[PDB]
Amino acid sequence: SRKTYTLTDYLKNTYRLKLYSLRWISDHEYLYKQENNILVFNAEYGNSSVFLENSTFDEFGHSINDYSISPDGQFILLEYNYVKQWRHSYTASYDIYDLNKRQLITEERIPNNTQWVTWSPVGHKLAYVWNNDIYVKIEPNLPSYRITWTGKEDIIYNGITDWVYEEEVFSAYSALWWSPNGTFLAYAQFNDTEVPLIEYSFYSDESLQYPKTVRVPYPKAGAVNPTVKFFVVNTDSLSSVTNATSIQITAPASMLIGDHYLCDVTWATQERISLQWLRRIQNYSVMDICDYDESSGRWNCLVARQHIEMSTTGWVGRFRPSEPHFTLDGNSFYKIISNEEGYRHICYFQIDKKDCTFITKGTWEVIGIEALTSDYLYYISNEYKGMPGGRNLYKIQLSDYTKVTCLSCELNPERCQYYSVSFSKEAKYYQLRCSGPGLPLYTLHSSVNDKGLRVLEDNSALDKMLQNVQMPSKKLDFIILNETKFWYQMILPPHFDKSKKYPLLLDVFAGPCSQKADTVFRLNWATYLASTENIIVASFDGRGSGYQGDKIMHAINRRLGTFEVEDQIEAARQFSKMGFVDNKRIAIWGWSYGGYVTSMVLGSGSGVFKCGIAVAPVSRWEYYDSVYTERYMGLPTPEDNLDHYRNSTVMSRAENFKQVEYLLIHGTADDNVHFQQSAQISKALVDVGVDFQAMWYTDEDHGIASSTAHQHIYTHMSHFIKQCFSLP
Amino acid sequence: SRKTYTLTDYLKNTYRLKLYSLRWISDHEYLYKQENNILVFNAEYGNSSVFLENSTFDEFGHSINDYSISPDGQFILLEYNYVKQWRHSYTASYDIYDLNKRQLITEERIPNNTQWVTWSPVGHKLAYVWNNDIYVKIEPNLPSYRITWTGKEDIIYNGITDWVYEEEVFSAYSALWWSPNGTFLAYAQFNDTEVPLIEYSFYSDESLQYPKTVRVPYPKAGAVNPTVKFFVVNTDSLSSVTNATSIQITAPASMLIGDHYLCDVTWATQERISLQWLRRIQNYSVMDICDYDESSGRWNCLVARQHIEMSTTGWVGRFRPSEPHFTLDGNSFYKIISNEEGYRHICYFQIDKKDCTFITKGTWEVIGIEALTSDYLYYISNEYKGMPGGRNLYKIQLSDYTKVTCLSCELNPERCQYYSVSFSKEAKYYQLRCSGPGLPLYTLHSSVNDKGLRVLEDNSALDKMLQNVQMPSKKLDFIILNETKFWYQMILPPHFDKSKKYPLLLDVFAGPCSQKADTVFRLNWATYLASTENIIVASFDGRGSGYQGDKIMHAINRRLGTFEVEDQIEAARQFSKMGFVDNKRIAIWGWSYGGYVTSMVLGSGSGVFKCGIAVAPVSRWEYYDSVYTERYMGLPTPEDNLDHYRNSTVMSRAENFKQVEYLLIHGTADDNVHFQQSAQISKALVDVGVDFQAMWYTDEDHGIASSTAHQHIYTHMSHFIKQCFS
Ligand SMILES: *[C@@H]1O[C@H](CO)[C@@H](O[C@H]2O[C@H](CO)[C@@H](O[C@@H]3O[C@H](CO)[C@@H](O)[C@H](O)[C@@H]3O)[C@H](O)[C@H]2NC(C)=O)[C@H](O)[C@H]1NC(C)=O
Ligand SMILES: *[C@@H]1O[C@H](CO)[C@@H](O[C@H]2O[C@H](CO)[C@@H](O[C@H]3O[C@H](CO)[C@@H](O)[C@H](O)[C@@H]3O)[C@H](O)[C@H]2NC(C)=O)[C@H](O)[C@H]1NC(C)=O
Ligand SMILES: *[C@H]1O[C@H](CO)[C@@H](O[C@@H]2O[C@H](CO)[C@@H](O[C@@H]3O[C@H](CO)[C@@H](O)[C@H](O)[C@@H]3O)[C@H](O)[C@H]2NC(C)=O)[C@H](O)[C@H]1NC(C)=O
Ligand SMILES: *[C@@H]1O[C@H](CO[C@@H]2O[C@@H](C)[C@@H](O)[C@@H](O)[C@@H]2O)[C@@H](O[C@@H]2O[C@H](CO)[C@@H](O)[C@H](O)[C@H]2NC(C)=O)[C@H](O)[C@H]1NC(C)=O
Ligand SMILES: *[C@@H]1O[C@H](CO[C@@H]2O[C@@H](C)[C@@H](O)[C@@H](O)[C@@H]2O)[C@@H](O[C@@H]2O[C@H](CO)[C@@H](O)[C@H](O)[C@H]2NC(C)=O)[C@H](O)[C@H]1NC(C)=O
Ligand SMILES: *[C@H]1O[C@H](CO[C@@H]2O[C@@H](C)[C@@H](O)[C@@H](O)[C@@H]2O)[C@@H](O[C@@H]2O[C@H](CO)[C@@H](O)[C@H](O)[C@H]2NC(C)=O)[C@H](O)[C@H]1NC(C)=O
Ligand SMILES: *[C@@H]1O[C@H](CO)[C@@H](O[C@@H]2O[C@H](CO)[C@@H](O)[C@H](O)[C@H]2NC(C)=O)[C@H](O)[C@H]1NC(C)=O
Ligand SMILES: *[C@@H]1O[C@H](CO)[C@@H](O[C@@H]2O[C@H](CO)[C@@H](O)[C@H](O)[C@H]2NC(C)=O)[C@H](O)[C@H]1NC(C)=O
Ligand SMILES: *[C@H]1O[C@H](CO)[C@@H](O[C@@H]2O[C@H](CO)[C@@H](O)[C@H](O)[C@H]2NC(C)=O)[C@H](O)[C@H]1NC(C)=O
Ligand SMILES: *[C@H]1O[C@H](CO)[C@@H](O[C@@H]2O[C@H](CO)[C@@H](O)[C@H](O)[C@H]2NC(C)=O)[C@H](O)[C@H]1NC(C)=O
Ligand SMILES: *[C@H]1O[C@H](CO)[C@@H](O[C@H]2O[C@H](CO)[C@@H](O)[C@H](O)[C@H]2NC(C)=O)[C@H](O)[C@H]1NC(C)=O
Ligand SMILES: *[C@@H]1O[C@H](CO)[C@@H](O)[C@H](O)[C@H]1NC(C)=O
Ligand SMILES: *[C@@H]1O[C@H](CO)[C@@H](O)[C@H](O)[C@H]1NC(C)=O
Ligand SMILES: *[C@@H]1O[C@H](CO)[C@@H](O)[C@H](O)[C@H]1NC(C)=O
Repeated sequence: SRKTYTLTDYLKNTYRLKLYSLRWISDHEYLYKQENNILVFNAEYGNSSVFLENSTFDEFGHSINDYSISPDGQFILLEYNYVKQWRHSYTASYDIYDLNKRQLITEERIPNNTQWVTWSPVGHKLAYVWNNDIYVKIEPNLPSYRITWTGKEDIIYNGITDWVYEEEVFSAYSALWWSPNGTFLAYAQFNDTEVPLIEYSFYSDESLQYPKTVRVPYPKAGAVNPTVKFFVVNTDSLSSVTNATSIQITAPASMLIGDHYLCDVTWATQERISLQWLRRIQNYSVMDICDYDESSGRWNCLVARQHIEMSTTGWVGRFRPSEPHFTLDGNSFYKIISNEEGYRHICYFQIDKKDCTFITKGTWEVIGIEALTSDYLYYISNEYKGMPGGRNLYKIQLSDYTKVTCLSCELNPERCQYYSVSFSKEAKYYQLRCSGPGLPLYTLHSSVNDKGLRVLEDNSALDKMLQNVQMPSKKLDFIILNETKFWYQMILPPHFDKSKKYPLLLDVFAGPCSQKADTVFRLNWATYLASTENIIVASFDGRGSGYQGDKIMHAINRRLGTFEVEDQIEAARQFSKMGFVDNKRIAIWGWSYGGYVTSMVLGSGSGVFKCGIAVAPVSRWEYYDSVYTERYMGLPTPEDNLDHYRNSTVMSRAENFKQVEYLLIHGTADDNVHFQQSAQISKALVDVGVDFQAMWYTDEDHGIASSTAHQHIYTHMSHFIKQCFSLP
Repeated sequence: SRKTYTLTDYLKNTYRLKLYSLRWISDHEYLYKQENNILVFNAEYGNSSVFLENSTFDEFGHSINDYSISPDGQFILLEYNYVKQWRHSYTASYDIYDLNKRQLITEERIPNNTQWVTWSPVGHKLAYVWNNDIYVKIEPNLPSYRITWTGKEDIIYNGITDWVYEEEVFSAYSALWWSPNGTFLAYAQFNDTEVPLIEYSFYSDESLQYPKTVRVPYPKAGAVNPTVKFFVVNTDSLSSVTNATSIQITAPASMLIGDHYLCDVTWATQERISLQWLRRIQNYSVMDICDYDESSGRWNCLVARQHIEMSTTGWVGRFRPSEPHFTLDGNSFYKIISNEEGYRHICYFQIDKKDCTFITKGTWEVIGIEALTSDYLYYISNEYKGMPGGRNLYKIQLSDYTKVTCLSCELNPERCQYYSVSFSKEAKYYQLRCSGPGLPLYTLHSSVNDKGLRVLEDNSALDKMLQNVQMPSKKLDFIILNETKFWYQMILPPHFDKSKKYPLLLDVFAGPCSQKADTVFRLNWATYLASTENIIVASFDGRGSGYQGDKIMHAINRRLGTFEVEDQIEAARQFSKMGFVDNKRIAIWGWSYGGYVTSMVLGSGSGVFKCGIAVAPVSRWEYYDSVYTERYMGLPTPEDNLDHYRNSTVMSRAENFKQVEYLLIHGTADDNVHFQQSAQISKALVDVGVDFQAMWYTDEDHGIASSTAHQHIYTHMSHFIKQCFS
């Protein structure tokens, strides 16, 4: 008896992981939305109270997609008519509800199709973007103040990023930053005038007679990049001057010498802001620390306060320069950077001193700085057990770096080895989120002694259900190649028997700084394959992978499509040597970068793989965006790295595909890795007469995440894999 | 016992059908192009001479893909730098070789990127279109006369057709008609200003960093159509210091009242031109007959002299109203029209008489009028043996309609039941072109006594090769669908045994006035499927088929996606019970309209078909072009036919696809049946949770005819079919 974890179970989300989403409104309380009623909790005792009743907005005439209470808790921003755009961006309508009088504001309302809205960090001021222009509202019911007039569709962006800045630089749509108390409003401006447009059809609903053409300013490798400008305006002078001037903070000269980017902006104090810039050739980065000059009204950035951060073996940062964490007085800060041993650690900076002081160990890395107090600095790292795929919360004593404590390592070592954290406004409390290898466990803690106040969610319900199913196991481990260890993970079928030979599916990504082997617990396609189809699903983090030091991460610098690819092939060999793998049924599949690698492997001539599936794959780097691509590949010019750009394409290996069963899949509306990329792969396979399978997904983007589409692609892929392994 | 006809044989064109493409230059001679040269032949005796050896341009610096000899014989138009556009259209570079001096003309040459060129009908005058404007050269080496100045890319077309006129009306890129003696240059003008544009991406060569977007004025059902104007310019009058004057021929008022089309242009004499207009609602057309007036310089089209052709059961014409054949004095004419019973026959008209006189009749139809002499009217029909799928040349005595003679029926009955013809200028000689059921046979004859002069090409070489391969056979027969009989054909495997059970594949098209069951000999995919895979490939012509009368053809009027799909299923149903047909293994595939019908059948819930393949199918008529779609469906408005437009989509049948194995294929650069159509089919199947097989072909259009793609798609489809059949 006891059934297995079926494809339907996966697709219908029968076994759901319960979460405990919380939102800190103060240093002592947080909000917890219950799909109907949003109540506020007292961290100290856990007692609750309804903050906004379930029916408070019925008869609104619109479904509320999200709420956003202002800092002073006097107003709430109701978000509706949501319409996704790219990964983070989206458009929608907004209404402000006065809580002080249980009244909805019906005057000077925020425009329909607003692109972005943000409360000031204090009070209830509003700053929003509409038609690529920035507007500011001092009072919710009063007329807005326009800040920019240069806004222009697909050409000029004020307060919001263009496409590449959203996805690759800021991993965020917003391009404006309120100062801590809300006096100043800093924002960036992007000019995509000279940037080539990506164009693709969008079919929409059946009812559309003529397909629509989507055109998005998008710089492909080597193409013209958007240009950027930074401004700071004083919102306290809006109601006094009629057209408040936006002060521009330019340079650095070392940056203005050529193409560059604005990669980070964080306020240190009420009158101090830091700006990090990056050269197009991303091996050089510069941080400026500018102070408001009350006399000149301008913003000066002393060169003595300018910090250079470069890299000789690769690019700066994992995906971009590290973010700074200033001490309360804004005179010093903490930033993760790779030490002399190529390992990423926290080092302490003084704004006017160029040499920083490292405060963390060695053979492991700090993942991120989570909180800073007058006493300790809280951060997450993978030091525990020397497991690069594990994650824990530590705290180091600011006065004595030799004093480091792990607040999560021992809470429940068997069930929890991967943690994320969420502190209260002042770090008085913090929620710990354990995500594996056991079922997600959420707990609340007071920072005084790190005492565990209580368990917010332990997924006991789920646990009961899963004991009624032949669930698969997960093995996380390492192999040693060229005297260096490389981690991998396998999702073993129930009742694993090392004596039997199993068909293995190599789940891959292998992009720079990626990590596919961890302690995270997951209920996904692989879960079904192992549980029901008795298939071993493995992942391997080879050269180029991250969180293990630059020696490994920078291994593929300027050489994408090589080691990373070879290591996945070697991994299959290594897994075969373990004796429980069927040499005749080894498959491989990936998505995005995983698709690129899968494809490169499939067309490698290394007869290891029988079949493979590539989803939304990159086929040639000259087709992908500039920021991401050039970071690892440099420029596609003959004086730079053009040769390797051309030698690392998937099309150039078309002939080799005659010896493997291939399945190419791609959404036609993919704005990230354009359908074009697969379009050229199919065409190349056609030119050399190689048969293969294909599937396009109309109007789906890079995520192919529509409910029906999601279920269709996995259902389709299962058939392919089953057939390739002669199952069931 | 010998090899079979394999997929490679087909894809590689191992067994190639020989042809005899001649071009009549007079009433007595013709040109015969070859690989290394061009010869002139004497029809009377068969003797010939070398006109030029091509080696005349061994050092032209360009690869010529076509030659065009002035009717004069004095000049050769050399077409190179070919660049295909749509079905008939394309651009190209041109050079003119003066045969009198045997030298290339160096001055005033034709502009590169010329969209169209045509010699006048008699001398050596040239009319060409460049950048949407018309130009005329009176002498090959002389400066051109700018006829029009309004041309504008994608907006105004002078002398060439827009996408929809090229494809659905004139079946040609040309929109200019020289008068018989080359005095007048008639031409149409198209305004697409308000016509919506279909847009799609073209990826090009791997080296292209950014995909380019193709946009082309294309009216989908109910959209804003391009408007048209007609003009006539006297080429003997054009000055050089003055802009050429173009007289316009407008109306009819019964046409200007609403949307309409110019569907036919036919000169009657040196000074009389006829024009046929069709209302957007294609069940009413009017023919104007206009004569030039020297004193006023205008062209007058006397009312009363116009003829109305309308239909009450459907649309007018098979695809459009037929072309008129005017007598020598242009005072009368013959033209095919639908008689009272719905059959198409030849009707005799007097330019100023309202009713005409049918000179043919019966339950069969005249396919087309091929030649007219004071003595006879030569035409092709399917009267012989009552086989709608057969074609023979006949001649009817203009003095006594009782005397009709079949000129080809008996030449070789066993080998030939399908002919086409090519008469000399004045119909003194004619070339018969047999295309089935046996190997193609080309013969030359003389009209005086209908003597079989000589055999031009008998495909004897090919016949010797095929005798060494196990070729399949073809059975043409019919079934009775309550009262009426409907024809079908089956490509049968070698050594067919009615005792053995074979898998059947229903090859379908079934569009209005289509014919898939005929006596033509074909070397195609089905040949391989039957020859090598022993698969019976059938085809059926049900309600909607052509060449059998309006009762059959107009049955699907305003009702596409109904009777023709149901009948396709009825047929399959009866084939399955035949005994030598494995009812558990019946497939179905088609292209374009066939794709649509295949998809409609597969989503009908018949349970008759196991699997099916749809290539570049139409999914919903609102996505197809206006001229074709509207002709049968009317307008997609609630006052008209919107309801049926909505009830006849493929997506509406998604849920039914769960019971079958479907393969969807479509070229991404399809300008005809937009990739959009299959994108909407896949999306609807996904939304209903139906798994299917798919395959796109980047940068391939409606023909998916690039050499590699052609091979790939058939290779892909073959695997799919045998997989389904095993
Ligand atoms: C609030 O102040 C803004 C800062 O100057 C002002 O910016 C714009 O000012 C003018 C007006 O649109 C723009 O146009 C200029 O026109 C001259 C004359 O043709 C050109 O020589 C010049 O190159 C430019 O085109 C400016 O481009 C623009 N300046 C900036 C920095 O944005 C706002 O218009 C103003 N708002 C209001 C309502 O007055
Ligand atoms: C091709 O066909 C066009 C109409 O489809 C001709 O044009 C005419 O039609 C437009 C409206 O569609 C009229 O108005 C235009 O101008 C006004 C003001 O600039 C705009 O508000 C409006 O939207 C249109 O853009 C024009 O008045 C009318 N043209 C003329 C000259 O009156 C066009 O002329 C025709 N070309 C040829 C060579 O036939
Ligand atoms: C962002 O970048 C674009 C350039 O990519 C800026 O456009 C450029 O603006 C200048 C204004 O100094 C234009 O110059 C002007 O040209 C006209 C002739 O067209 C001339 O008469 C004027 O004297 C002046 O020289 C320039 O043409 C234009 N270039 C392009 C490519 O459009 C744009 O202004 C910038 N936008 C913002 C808000 O920063
Ligand atoms: C949560 O409940 C407290 C009540 O605290 C009580 O006293 C503690 C010692 C402990 O025994 C708790 O379990 C008891 O419930 C509320 O605190 C009140 O807050 C208001 C201001 O909002 C303050 O003026 C009162 O003095 C507080 N009451 C007490 C007894 O000190 C708190 O507001 C509750 N919050 C929610 C969200 O329900
Ligand atoms: C084709 O042949 C004729 C001549 O053929 C001969 O004469 C016939 C009348 C008949 O008796 C045949 O058996 C003979 O073989 C050519 O006629 C000549 O044409 C040229 C002009 O082209 C003219 O100068 C001559 O006077 C004609 N002579 C005759 C006999 O009429 C004809 O030109 C040949 N055509 C080709 C394409 O070679
Ligand atoms: C049609 O073009 C050809 C080729 O010209 C080249 O391609 C064109 C598309 C355009 O980009 C030109 O600038 C290119 O030079 C013309 O033929 C000549 O070709 C020779 C080289 O073979 C070149 O030196 C000449 O400049 C070209 N043009 C002339 C008139 O000399 C051709 O002439 C063009 N059509 C006509 C009739 O002018
Ligand atoms: C013939 O007509 C054309 C178009 O009307 C004339 O060419 C235009 O002349 C005007 C006035 O000089 C220019 O602004 C245009 O640029 C010209 N070209 C076009 C396409 O409009 C031409 O001059 C006329 N020729 C004569 C002698 O009447
Ligand atoms: C030509 O087609 C038109 C439009 O389809 C026919 O007119 C319509 O006929 C129907 C009767 O079935 C009426 O309900 C409509 O009101 C008529 N008007 C229109 C334009 O919709 C017309 O009868 C046809 N002509 C012929 C000769 O059959
Ligand atoms: C927070 O904003 C500024 C940050 O410096 C605070 O200081 C005032 O800043 C303005 C600049 O526009 C100066 O002109 C004033 O003189 C500053 N005030 C003082 C104390 O000198 C400001 O006080 C803060 N505002 C709020 C609302 O907290
Ligand atoms: C071809 O046709 C044109 C027009 O029909 C002929 O031109 C006419 O010739 C007569 C002389 O018999 C004149 O009276 C007319 O004025 C001409 N009409 C026009 C508009 O040109 C032309 O001569 C014919 N070509 C030949 C050589 O027969
Ligand atoms: C970061 O990498 C770039 C690679 O372009 C280096 O750029 C230049 O300097 C190299 C050696 O100093 C040369 O080998 C490169 O050719 C040159 N770049 C170009 C386009 O010619 C840069 O020095 C590196 N930065 C550091 C400090 O290592
Ligand atoms: C937003 O759009 C709706 C519907 O068109 C309209 O009723 C409403 O007034 C609009 N609100 C604003 C802020 O324009
Ligand atoms: C040794 O090199 C790398 C490690 O440096 C290892 O992954 C690889 O498999 C070995 N051989 C080669 C040439 O890749
Ligand atoms: C007659 O045949 C047609 C098509 O062959 C079919 O649709 C119909 O049901 C049959 N009987 C009647 C009464 O129409």
